Amino acid sequence: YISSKIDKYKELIKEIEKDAVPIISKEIREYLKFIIRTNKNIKNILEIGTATGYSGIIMSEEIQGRNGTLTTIEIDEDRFKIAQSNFEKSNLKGIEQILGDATEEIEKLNKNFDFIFIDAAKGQYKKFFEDSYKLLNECGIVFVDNILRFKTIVKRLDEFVNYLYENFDFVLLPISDGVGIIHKP
Amino acid sequence: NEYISSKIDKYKSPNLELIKEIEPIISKEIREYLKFIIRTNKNIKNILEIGTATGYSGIIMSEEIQGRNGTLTTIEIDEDRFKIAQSNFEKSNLKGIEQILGDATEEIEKLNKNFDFIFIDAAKGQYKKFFEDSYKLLNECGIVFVDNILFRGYLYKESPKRFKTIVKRLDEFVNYLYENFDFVLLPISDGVGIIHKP
Repeated sequence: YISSKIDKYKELIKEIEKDAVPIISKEIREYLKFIIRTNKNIKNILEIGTATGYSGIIMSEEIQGRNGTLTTIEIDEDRFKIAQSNFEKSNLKGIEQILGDATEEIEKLNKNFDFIFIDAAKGQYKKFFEDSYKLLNECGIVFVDNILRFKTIVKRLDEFVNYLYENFDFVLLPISDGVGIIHKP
Repeated sequence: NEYISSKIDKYKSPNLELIKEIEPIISKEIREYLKFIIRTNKNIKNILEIGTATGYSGIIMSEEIQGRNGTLTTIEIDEDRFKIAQSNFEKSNLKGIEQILGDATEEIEKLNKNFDFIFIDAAKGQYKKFFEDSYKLLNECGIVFVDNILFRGYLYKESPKRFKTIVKRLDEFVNYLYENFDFVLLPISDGVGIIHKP
């Protein structure tokens, strides 16, 4: 029902889709855009795992007005070059791409952010959360996607949800495959 | 999801105890989300609530604004629901609570007050009148929360023509917010519409 509405109401974006690699939901994308558009205080964004740059682009589009900057790190060199040629095509301003290891790069970033996108389906989410949460201004948001071999990935994911609830201002949302929002007081 | 609900039990049990004692009311998923939005926006100071009922949602949201000396205006049309709500607010000791007894189709436009946050239940009323009259009292950057926006729990057999009338209005209201407002649709519980005002 909701995707019918988003397609109904909510172009290079359309074609990064078809070539894709997994990308964010229509539902996540639209909520992402909402959160960022409606808090003019989100000026500086960190994204862990550029992938194809689809998520980086739809986040950066929203912050163009307030001259926001998007800092995004990606390990894979192929996905980097692809994301980099999409960022160029989008003509968006303020995008800082890094090709490296986020596990080492986050702490060596020596600046702060208002908003952090971590994808839990993808790599070392807790190490990124713990590293990057220190880099988050007051009143800042970490958005954690896909938060809700298999049986051991599900154990660690359940342990991460409990760990946030025990230590952070945290909501669990049943959007798409799970959205975990943490707010920093 | 029972999973989320199960996590709310372990970690987000209410600080007020009267709340657990009052627990049709909002989902526990809806309660924590509501609670979360209000807490993380220090600019949410005055709340408009259209549909007091037993006063459970009112306590829920008002508990998040005691720190700010925030207020809560809340309208209810049914005398009996009103008196229950008024008993519960008293037991709550929460400050800032203003109850209005009357019809929100008339009462909303009469308020000389401004609001940062409006709660409206699309499952119960003239929700579009409520939305258009109340949105005018909404400060810039304010939020309208429309609960039960994806609701489809209505007696179908008793009158299918009435069921299809109700749902068609809802659907045309979703379309209306999309075409005209900063709107987001969220599949939480029975459906949540959030409208931001610039």
